Amino acid sequence: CKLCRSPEGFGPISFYGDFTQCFIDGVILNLSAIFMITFGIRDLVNLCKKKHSGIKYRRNWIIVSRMALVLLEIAFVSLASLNISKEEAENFTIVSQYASTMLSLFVALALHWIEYDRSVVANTVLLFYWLFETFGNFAKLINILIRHTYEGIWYSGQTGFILTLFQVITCASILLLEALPKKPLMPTRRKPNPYDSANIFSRITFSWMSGLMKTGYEKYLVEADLYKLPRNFSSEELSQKLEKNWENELKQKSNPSLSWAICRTFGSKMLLAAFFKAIHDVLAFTQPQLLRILIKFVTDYNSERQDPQKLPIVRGFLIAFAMFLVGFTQTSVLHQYFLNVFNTGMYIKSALTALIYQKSLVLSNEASGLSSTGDIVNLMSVDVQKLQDLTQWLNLIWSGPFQIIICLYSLYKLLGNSMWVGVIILVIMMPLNSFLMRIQKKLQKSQMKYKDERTRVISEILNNIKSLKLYAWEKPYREKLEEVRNNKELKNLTKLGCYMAVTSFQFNIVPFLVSCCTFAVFVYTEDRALTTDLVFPALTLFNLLSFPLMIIPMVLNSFIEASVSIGRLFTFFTNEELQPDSVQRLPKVKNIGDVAINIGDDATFLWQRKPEYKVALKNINFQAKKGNLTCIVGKVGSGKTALLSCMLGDLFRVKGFATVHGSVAYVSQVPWIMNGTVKENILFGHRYDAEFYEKTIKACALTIDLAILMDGDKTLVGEKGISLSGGQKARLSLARAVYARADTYLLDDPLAAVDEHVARHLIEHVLGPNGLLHTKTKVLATNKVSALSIADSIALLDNGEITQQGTYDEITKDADSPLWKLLREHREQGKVKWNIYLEYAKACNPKSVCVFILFIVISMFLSVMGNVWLKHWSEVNSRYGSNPNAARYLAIYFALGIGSALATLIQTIVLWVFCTIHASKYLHNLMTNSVLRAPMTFFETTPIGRILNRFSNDIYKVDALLGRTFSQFFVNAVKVTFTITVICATTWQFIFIIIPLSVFYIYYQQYYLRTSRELRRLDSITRSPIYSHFQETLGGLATVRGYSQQKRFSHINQCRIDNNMSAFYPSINANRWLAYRLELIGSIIILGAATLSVFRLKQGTLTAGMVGLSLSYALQITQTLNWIVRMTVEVETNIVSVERIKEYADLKSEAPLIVEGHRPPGDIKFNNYSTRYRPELDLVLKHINIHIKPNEKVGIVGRTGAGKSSLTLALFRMIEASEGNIVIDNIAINEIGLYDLRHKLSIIPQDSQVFEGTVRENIDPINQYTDEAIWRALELSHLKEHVLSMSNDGLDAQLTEGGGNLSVGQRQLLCLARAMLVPSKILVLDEATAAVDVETDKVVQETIRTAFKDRTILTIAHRLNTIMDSDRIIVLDNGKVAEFDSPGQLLSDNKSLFYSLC
Repeated sequence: CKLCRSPEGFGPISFYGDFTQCFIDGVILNLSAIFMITFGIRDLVNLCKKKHSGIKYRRNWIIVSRMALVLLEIAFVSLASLNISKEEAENFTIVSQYASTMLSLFVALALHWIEYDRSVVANTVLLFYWLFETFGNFAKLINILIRHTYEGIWYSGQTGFILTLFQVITCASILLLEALPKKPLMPTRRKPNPYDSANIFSRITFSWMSGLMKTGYEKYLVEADLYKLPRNFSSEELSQKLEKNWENELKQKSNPSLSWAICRTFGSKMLLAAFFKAIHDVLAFTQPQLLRILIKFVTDYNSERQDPQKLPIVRGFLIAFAMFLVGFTQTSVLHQYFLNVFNTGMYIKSALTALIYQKSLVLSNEASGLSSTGDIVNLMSVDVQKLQDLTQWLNLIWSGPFQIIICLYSLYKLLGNSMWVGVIILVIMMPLNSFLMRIQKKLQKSQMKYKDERTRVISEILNNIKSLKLYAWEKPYREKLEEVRNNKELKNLTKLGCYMAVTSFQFNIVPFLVSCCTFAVFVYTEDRALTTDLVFPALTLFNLLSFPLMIIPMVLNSFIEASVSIGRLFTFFTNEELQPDSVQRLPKVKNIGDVAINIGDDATFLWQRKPEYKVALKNINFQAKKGNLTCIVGKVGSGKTALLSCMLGDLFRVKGFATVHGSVAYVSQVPWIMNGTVKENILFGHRYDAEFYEKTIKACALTIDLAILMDGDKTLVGEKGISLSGGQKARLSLARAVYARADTYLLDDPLAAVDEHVARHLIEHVLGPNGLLHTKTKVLATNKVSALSIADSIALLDNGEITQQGTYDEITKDADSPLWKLLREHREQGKVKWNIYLEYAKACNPKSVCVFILFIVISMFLSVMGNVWLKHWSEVNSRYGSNPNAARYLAIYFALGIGSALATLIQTIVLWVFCTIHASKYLHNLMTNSVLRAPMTFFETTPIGRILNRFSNDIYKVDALLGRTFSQFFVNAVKVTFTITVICATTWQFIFIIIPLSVFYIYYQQYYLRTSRELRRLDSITRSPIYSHFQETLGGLATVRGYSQQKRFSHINQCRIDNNMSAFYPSINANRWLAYRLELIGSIIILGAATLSVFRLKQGTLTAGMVGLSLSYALQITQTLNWIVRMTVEVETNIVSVERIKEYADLKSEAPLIVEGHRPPGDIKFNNYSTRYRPELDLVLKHINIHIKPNEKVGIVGRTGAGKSSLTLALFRMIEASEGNIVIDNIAINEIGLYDLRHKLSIIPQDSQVFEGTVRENIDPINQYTDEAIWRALELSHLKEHVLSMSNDGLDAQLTEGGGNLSVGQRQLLCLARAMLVPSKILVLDEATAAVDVETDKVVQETIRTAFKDRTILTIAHRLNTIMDSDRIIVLDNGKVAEFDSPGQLLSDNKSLFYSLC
């Protein structure tokens, strides 16, 4: 039996809404006290036990004030015990309460002192103890006050009431004085994370993000602003933990399993997250039950009040407050669950992204080559990502069914057996919905495929725009591009939009249709009346049920993907190691020459065992002296690289002992270059020491290349090393080696890939005995006699066997065949660019967008009227005892629901067809109309990479994602507008709540809009360097172990991961901070709506339907608010795409293609002509006045830096005249249409180009030249046999794009074919210093005559050999000019500058 004495037993909830006095005293204030006893003593001992004396804080007013309040509340509890004894204190609960509370207060008395001395964070246990004291004592105050105001009598007397009021005041004051104060300590690198100092309420409410959010709002963020990771997130510690557990799995268990390794390491946090998810589920499904209880209460009370122990109107207020407490606790526990799952996600990425790299540095060479570099890079750019994203969804494998089981139970409970119709409809939809997910994916991948197609077309067009513009091929390739786009890509996009509208229709109908069918079957099978307390809680429960059944299949999909990824990682970590004993290693030897620096005792070295045991380097005796050069010789691929690798350890020793002394340096067969500064590729982590740095760089004979380089050694080796070339690279690698001053040098053809002059330079400064490195051993593999002359010892190997070994004299005496032969924006946060939104609304038809919004409004209006009709129907069914006109009411409800569904279908169709696709088409046509139409200055100044990004990455987003982002934003904005409208209509004085909440909501969504955008950008920036670093390390994996620098490289990877987590942890915690603020705003809206509804009830003018409807709507604000804020962040992140498109679309352009001065279908004369290659540059041509007659085969010469190259651009107006002009046979170019000029003239480019597809379009794409003429041109250039052999199609033969499918001279002949094919009255020629084969070169030099016997020829050429045949010569001098007859006449006058070379 209950061991208490009170009319209101332990029953937690009294007849009135609030807790029974026995529950408050017996359970709440007793458990708080017992919690405080246990955990408070635990913390007391812990703080005393953890450290004998910690860095103390100033005992400022704070500590003394909270101390005083503890004493005050102790006084009040003592006074309560004194006061209540007489008033039947035999009721055990009161005495238990005061005993426990007195003991608890003493323990807190102590613990505040101890925490203030010993702990930085305001202790968790005191914050929660005082939260429960304030809560319990507030419950007691409310209980007393309710009993007073209802039953007329104070159950603890006037004194007990006021004393409890003081207890509540003291508890609240002490709780705030605990949580709020910052704590005085009375005592560059990024400041410590606030998550370490945040007390438990700050951890719950993520208010420790408020400082970062303020900074992100006030200014742009950079890695100087992001706080360091909190303690335990360092990739090194995470990787060590996971690696210890993984090693335990590998060695202590017979069947190791990486999945259990990860569980053993990071399972505790996921289990806690699962607990919080369970509590969240329970709360999410109690809240609809409180809605049902509130509606049932309202109808009971209203019926009684119209027309003993009548219900109290305080139960309505307590139920509204219960709704608020459930909302608040739900959001707190939910975001703790999210915090823990994402912390485990970042752990698993950091722990694995580092452990993969540490494994990579240990992989055997065989295995590393077996795996593709791209594969292994994916192994942590995708596979580890899957594991990270698996954690987010891991807990739904049980919270999925768990959130379904209790939802089905609740629906059965309240709505009866008919529920099964709704469950059946959702289940039936699940296959269909998943099938549409597959179809959406298929169409989206097709869209990405066509995006890649268009990206390739744009890539060629932009890359060789110079030529394309030069021939005037702008319009034909524009037509090609727009054909591809319009037909293949946008038709696919309309298909995607149609099925997107279908999926939106399903998404909107199914939650409606479930409820409609369930109410139908309920009405037509159940004898009960469909009361308004059954309709609305059922509707909320179906809305909740939507999500688990929506998500579970996607969870299983992510689960199978994660399982495959764990499989890949497991096969990786088990991948074969290099054996650490392949070569034993010893320190350096102090002496010189005498000692063997490295040894091989008849040892054998297999490349691998298990993939293939058969191949090995044979049993070799080998030696190398200290302070000498030992050289290795032999044919290519015979084992030189293997021998060197052996002392590098990449080969697998099986027999004989091998040893090497001291630190080593390695130069690979191909010199590895790591992206970064050239100075960095020299230093390679070794400290900068000038007097040796410049000596070394000189010795490596590339100071000339530093002089050529724009920024010298400070120049950045381009992404993936594209900036340098092999000649520089070999020298640079050897420079790294020498600068290391390694105790040994293993050199695999360090000097073979460069000219003999450079080789001799390196020999005489580095390798020769006089060289700066004489005291350091060299084991140099090569065959060049110059190098061999330095060798103190040599060995020749064939097929993995050293044929002979000895010094140079012995090699000489051997008389062997080879032996004899050998011997962006400022960081002030400027407001959003509304003008770009207007531009987009103009790209979408500005009336189509309004039709879109109109149909969104109709959809949501018809959903609201669906619920209002449901309210009317339920009020009728409650007025009557049974369902009076099921057919009528249900049919109208179905009509309204299908009205909403059709409104949404029209919404999405109008969006995708009229609005978004129209804008995409318009913007792309505008952008291509501008870019291709832009002058050559644009392309010279701007990176082709970025210009191509605008077309591939950027306009794709405006195509596909911006439209849906706007649609989600407006759907949810209208949804919330109508939800607020419904709640206000139910309680007009809700406006005074929504306005303050609206201000707070704008405040938070704005802070988040700026800071989450910045942190997402900054995470994106910091992400890639991890993968790029990994791929370069894979490429250079040999050298890294070479120098024995795996330590530094591993540490660089760790600090490449920690940077990412510094960028990420704030991002996801930003999501948490926003979501907490918005879910608490939602909880306050629930409280406002429910309490104002109860007030209207007390006024007696509330009907249960109104409260049911208003709250059934207010419950889903909690999610629609957060979803609006996510969509507004996303739309700001995308609309910058339209900004980037517009910035190109309006580019200033060259003169019009066409103008009245047409060429009706020839000789030329310059007239004081001048121009500059760049508008800010000085004139490259000045006062040019040359006259050329119609047939003269003119050539031109000039200084290397002269405008000789720039002339051709100047003639075709690619660079516009500064003053003067060029006149043609009868007309001046400055008023000729550019297309007319450009194509009536003819040209062969400075360098040729290749387009994808057939040669027909590379000779005549516009097809204005007849097939017979094309065939004749192929004859004249005799490419004909070549194209016919390439494919039977001959002149229409297919051609591969971008590859080395053709040697230069044949491309030049194809260009000449274009030239002779076009009927032209001028023909300009060009040629540039390049690796042209002399054969095809002379073929060109003779066929150029055959092209036009009579046409004027402006032969630009760097090859005077090409120029000498010219009949007239122009000499250009940095804008100055001289003109002459043929070169013989020119040189007959003076010893010309060029004649000096000739």
